[PDB]
Amino acid sequence: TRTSVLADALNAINNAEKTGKRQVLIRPSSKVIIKFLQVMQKHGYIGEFEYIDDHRSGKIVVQLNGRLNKCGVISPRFNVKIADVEKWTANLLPARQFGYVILTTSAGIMDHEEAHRKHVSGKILGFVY
Amino acid sequence: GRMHSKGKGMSSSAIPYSRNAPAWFKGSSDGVVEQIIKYARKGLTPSQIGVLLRDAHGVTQAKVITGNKILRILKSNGLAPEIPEDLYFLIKKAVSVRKHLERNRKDKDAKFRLILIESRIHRLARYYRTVSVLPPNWKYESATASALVN
Amino acid sequence: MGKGKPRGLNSARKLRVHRRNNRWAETTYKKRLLGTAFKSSPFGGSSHAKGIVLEKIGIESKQPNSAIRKCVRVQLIKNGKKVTAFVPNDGCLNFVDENDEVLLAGFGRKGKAKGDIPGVRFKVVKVSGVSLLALWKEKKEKPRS
RNA sequence: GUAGGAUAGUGGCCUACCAUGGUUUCAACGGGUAACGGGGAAUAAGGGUUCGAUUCCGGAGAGGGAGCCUGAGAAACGGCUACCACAUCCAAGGAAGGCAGCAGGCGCGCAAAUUACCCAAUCCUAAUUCAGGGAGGUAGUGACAAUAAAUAACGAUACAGGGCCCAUUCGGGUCUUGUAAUUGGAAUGAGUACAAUGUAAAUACCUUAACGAGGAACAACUGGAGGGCAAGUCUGGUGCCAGCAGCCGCGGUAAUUCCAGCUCCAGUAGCGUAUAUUAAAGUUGUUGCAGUUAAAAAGCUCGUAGUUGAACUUUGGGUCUGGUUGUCCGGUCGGUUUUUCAACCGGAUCUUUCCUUCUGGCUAACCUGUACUCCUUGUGGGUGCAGGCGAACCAGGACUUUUACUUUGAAAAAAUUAGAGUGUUCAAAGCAGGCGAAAGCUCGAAUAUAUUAGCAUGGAAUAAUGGAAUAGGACGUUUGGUUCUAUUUUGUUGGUUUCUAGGACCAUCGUAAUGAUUAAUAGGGACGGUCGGGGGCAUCAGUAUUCAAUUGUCAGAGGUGAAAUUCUUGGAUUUAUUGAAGACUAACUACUGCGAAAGCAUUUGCCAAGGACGUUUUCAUUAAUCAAGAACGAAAGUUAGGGGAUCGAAGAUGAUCAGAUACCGUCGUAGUCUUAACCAUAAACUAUGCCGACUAGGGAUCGGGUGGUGUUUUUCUUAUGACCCACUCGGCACCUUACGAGAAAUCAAAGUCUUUGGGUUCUGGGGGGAGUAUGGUCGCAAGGCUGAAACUUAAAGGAAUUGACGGAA
RNA sequence: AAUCUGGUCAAACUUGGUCAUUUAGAGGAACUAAAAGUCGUAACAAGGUUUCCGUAGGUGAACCUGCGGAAGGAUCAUUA
Ligand SMILES: [Mg+2]
Ligand SMILES: [Mg+2]
Ligand SMILES: [Mg+2]
Ligand SMILES: [Mg+2]
Ligand SMILES: [Mg+2]
Ligand SMILES: [Mg+2]
Ligand SMILES: [Mg+2]
Ligand SMILES: [Mg+2]
Ligand SMILES: [Mg+2]
Ligand SMILES: [Mg+2]
Ligand SMILES: [Mg+2]
Ligand SMILES: [Mg+2]
Ligand SMILES: [Mg+2]
Ligand SMILES: [Mg+2]
Ligand SMILES: [Mg+2]
Ligand SMILES: [Mg+2]
Ligand SMILES: [Mg+2]
Ligand SMILES: [Mg+2]
Ligand SMILES: [Mg+2]
Ligand SMILES: [Mg+2]
Ligand SMILES: [Mg+2]
Ligand SMILES: [Mg+2]
Ligand SMILES: [Mg+2]
Ligand SMILES: [Mg+2]
Ligand SMILES: [Mg+2]
Ligand SMILES: [Mg+2]
Ligand SMILES: [Mg+2]
Ligand SMILES: [Mg+2]
Ligand SMILES: [Mg+2]
Ligand SMILES: [Mg+2]
Ligand SMILES: [Mg+2]
Ligand SMILES: [Mg+2]
Ligand SMILES: [Mg+2]
Ligand SMILES: [Mg+2]
Ligand SMILES: [Mg+2]
Ligand SMILES: [Mg+2]
Ligand SMILES: [Mg+2]
Ligand SMILES: [Mg+2]
Ligand SMILES: [Mg+2]
Ligand SMILES: [Mg+2]
Ligand SMILES: [Mg+2]
Ligand SMILES: [Mg+2]
Ligand SMILES: [Mg+2]
Repeated sequence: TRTSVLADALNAINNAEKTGKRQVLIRPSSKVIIKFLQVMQKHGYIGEFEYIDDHRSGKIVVQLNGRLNKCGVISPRFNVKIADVEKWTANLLPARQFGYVILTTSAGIMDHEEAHRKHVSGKILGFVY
Repeated sequence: GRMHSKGKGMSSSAIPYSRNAPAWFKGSSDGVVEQIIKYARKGLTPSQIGVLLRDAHGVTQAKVITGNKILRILKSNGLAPEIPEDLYFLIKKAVSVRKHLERNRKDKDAKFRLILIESRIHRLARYYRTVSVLPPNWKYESATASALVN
Repeated sequence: MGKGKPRGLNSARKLRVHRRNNRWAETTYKKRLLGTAFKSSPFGGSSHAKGIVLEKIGIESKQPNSAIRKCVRVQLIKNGKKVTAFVPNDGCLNFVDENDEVLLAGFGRKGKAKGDIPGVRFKVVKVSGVSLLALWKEKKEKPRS
């Protein structure tokens, strides 16, 4: 089966980056995926991206900037209790300074810093450094 | 990538972009429905009916022209069989396999195939039960399977 | 590759079970569990044991280095089992004598042999209430016979 | 369950009668624990792992098990009664006992203190200021553990190192450092000791007088001195010894490793050894390992649990309005208040938008306008009440899709831990202290953690769940009804029926945009032409061997590994026609095809099934992998049947070699082959689990399917067929760089892994002992599945590199 | 008050039965260690019959030999 569509997409993106492609084609194209992409854009890791309407599920194209290094996805969507966020960041991200840990929460799909600012955490999706 | 075999093909029907009607290809929805009903009465299964519609007449999909599918339409009318079509087919196949086995005691591959078919049927049956079409506490197996079939 | 172990968010019990199962390949863990020290291991899973010197026995060493290693056949008091204890430093065996009480210790290897002395697992420490090293030194003297 | 009985009371607690339940792979039940539970302890990046007899909280027990008195409270044991086990005292008739209180003894053991002093404190009990208290404190022993630190310091003279005024050679040495049993002045408390302090009394501490340091003491040990690993290629004694050595190892007459001196290192009032245990161990892995070959992918597929599982439903814009730090000056007496500005976090709203809705209480407010004006020429400003904005709160309905997740909160005893304050002289600590006139006053005794479960609230992303598809659906000016229920007044009771206001339930009328998301390059199923050494049953060939028949021809033919044995001649062999039997099914035959693997190649037929494909067909989550269990499963073997040609484990037998029941050789029971039962194993090997996705070129090659005024077939156009070429999807298959990998062989997967997480099953944790012992279980057996430890050992392996070698080329 | 009729709780005992853990134990049959024993030369070089694996049968010991399989093979090779 096609489990974690988002994860697959992320993997594809990573592969593309490794190759030195300037853009990616993604099949399934979810809400979560879209959110992630938006977040990335906000941060400054991704160019344009466009949702094709296959009169069906979806189909995204992402413009890679050459800035992404890894665009990871942590596997089961672990339940993060605000203090554990720091730990997670330490585990995943290079440096206290930079990078993000994209985690869904009540407020919306946001990065770790954003969540902290809000004062609202939840379940992790991925990361970007 | 296929349920039972290790053959991972994509022999598949594409479907067109427009959910709306393919303009020129005319007729009427009501007429189509009537035709479907007639087919059902005659004995054609939903898939078969659909195929018929496709082949000679100007229908592409019922989903497009009517809005409704075919099975749903049949149900509305009062024409969908007690056992859903695919399931029925599977049962028939199983029965056939059993018969073959009976005829020829020594046949291992055949037996295996039969077993597989049975398993498939069971799965399907379970699914149906979960849905609520076939009533619960009911196994569609082998001895009574034949009876069910005919 | 998902890599063997179940990565689901509710796959925890299974994981635990697997871990438990694995634990029985780890030797130390197994020993701890089954009480191999408490059921075997001449000592009672203890540091030391007092034992009676049944006889002085020179044991021929393993290989490379060739020599006789002046051991003692000791009978442990608490259990009644019979073991062989190497006796350290020059002489020492004379000091130990015969039919004396002798406080043994493990040789070092958590059981097992100690280098070259084959079938030998214990240092004699004290002979009839002194200390072998001390005796060797002559910092302390023996309490007569 | 019903009823009783009992109990302080609930209750199968017990009794009677009835029912057949109850728990369980989300491990019930059983077994083990060298298991009392928790607070906590050790370790310490994060995650962890181990320990918790033991100062606090609970629980048990008083040699064992039982029973009970008294009592508010005991199934008490410093109460009793019994029995068992142990034991005392005896004039033998009989009595008394219970340290797992304290002290102490034995006993056991590697392993643990005084038969001391007292209620002064701490608290406790009573008839109770007053007594008692082995609870408790006080010492004693005490290197359990922890904290603080003496074991000379400063001189001078006497011999050497370093700066140097200058270096014709010196040297003063004007300036600074180290060495000498010189010597000299100055302390010191470790010891002792009047005193005074302490104290219940004492000790000891802190405080003091007095004596007490000069190598002879008022004396530091332990381990090591090749490496790991800080430090001796010093000297002798030794000479495979004796010994050290965790491991590596040292020892065989030149030991830097043994045994002594000196030196020297390390740690230091401590340091070693032993066993545990934690770290190191990503050598138990969730974070975070391995499985092509190092240990590791079940031979294969099926499959319930479990674990997981495609995308789709409210997005976006405006309009104000609270903050919160940087800014703009300090507007100020190093601190404070706005603006020019900011990002950031909210709140209200409006956007086709409800945030749960009403029956009523309070309608705060003006949406107001009833008299219109206290009044700068005014819409600056409010005495003011009929219609009425309700969010400003309640206090009751109605009924909530339900979770998980996360938020802040309330609760998670103190000690511990983290941690603020503070001069125990310092600290380990401790909860103290601090400041006056020093007549009284005065700060403290914080805060944070603990995330398991429950409670509380906000959030609505993520993940599930739910709803209207016989709409028995939703609403409501429905209009009928049906069943109610039922209080309030008719004086108050018992009615009956109303008006009526609240249930509930079938009608019919209306209202609305009336109600199904996709149809996953997910999956199933139909359809279509196909494909195949896929399976079963049925026949055909070649035959080929063998025996036999008839047929012919007269010395040998078989066999050989170099060589032999071995057989017939009364033509064996050889030549030619047959027959019987059961085998097998070449050539075809390939980096070819099918099958879940095992496996499957002559014929035709039959019998079903199957992938790929094509499909504007159909269902709509049926899906992925799997411990229980299931289906198959090479060969051999097995039982039981048929055959048996050859080869051919057994066995005969002929050579060879020191020998050789071994090859080689000749023969050749069992089988081999088959049919009916089993068995369930393999280098069942791609030594590569499955599903999924993505990353780099190339040609082919099989099976489908498109397009080519292409070519040929030729029966004139043909139309099939068969190619050519291009693309297309599909399984049994090369080259380079690898940036991806990998220990490397190599790998386009064995890649997208310390930049560690797509979804799952299974397996492995040094080698051996051992696939053994044992028990299970499965079998006719042989064996299979399952599966130890003791003990042993420093390597076992892998990959390659150079060699050496090989009756390899 | 002794005394006493029935219950009830029930220690324990007697003789059996049973599970666990211990522990004597003649003999057996193993495995491990050790440096110099005996008969072979199985494997490693095509190790002098290529190795294995499964399986039967045999043997004095390696082992042999059927059958099927594997190459970790002693071959990624024969075109027409
Ligand atoms: Mg596929
Ligand atoms: Mg499957
Ligand atoms: Mg030697
Ligand atoms: Mg009752
Ligand atoms: Mg415990
Ligand atoms: Mg216990
Ligand atoms: Mg405890
Ligand atoms: Mg104990
Ligand atoms: Mg207690
Ligand atoms: Mg006792
Ligand atoms: Mg008692
Ligand atoms: Mg007592
Ligand atoms: Mg008491
Ligand atoms: Mg005592
Ligand atoms: Mg002690
Ligand atoms: Mg006490
Ligand atoms: Mg003392
Ligand atoms: Mg001092
Ligand atoms: Mg020393
Ligand atoms: Mg030494
Ligand atoms: Mg030395
Ligand atoms: Mg060194
Ligand atoms: Mg020497
Ligand atoms: Mg560990
Ligand atoms: Mg490992
Ligand atoms: Mg392996
Ligand atoms: Mg295998
Ligand atoms: Mg196997
Ligand atoms: Mg989803
Ligand atoms: Mg602290
Ligand atoms: Mg013959
Ligand atoms: Mg073919
Ligand atoms: Mg053929
Ligand atoms: Mg199984
Ligand atoms: Mg066979
Ligand atoms: Mg032969
Ligand atoms: Mg012979
Ligand atoms: Mg092992
Ligand atoms: Mg009685
Ligand atoms: Mg050869
Ligand atoms: Mg050999
Ligand atoms: Mg050989
Ligand atoms: Mg033999």
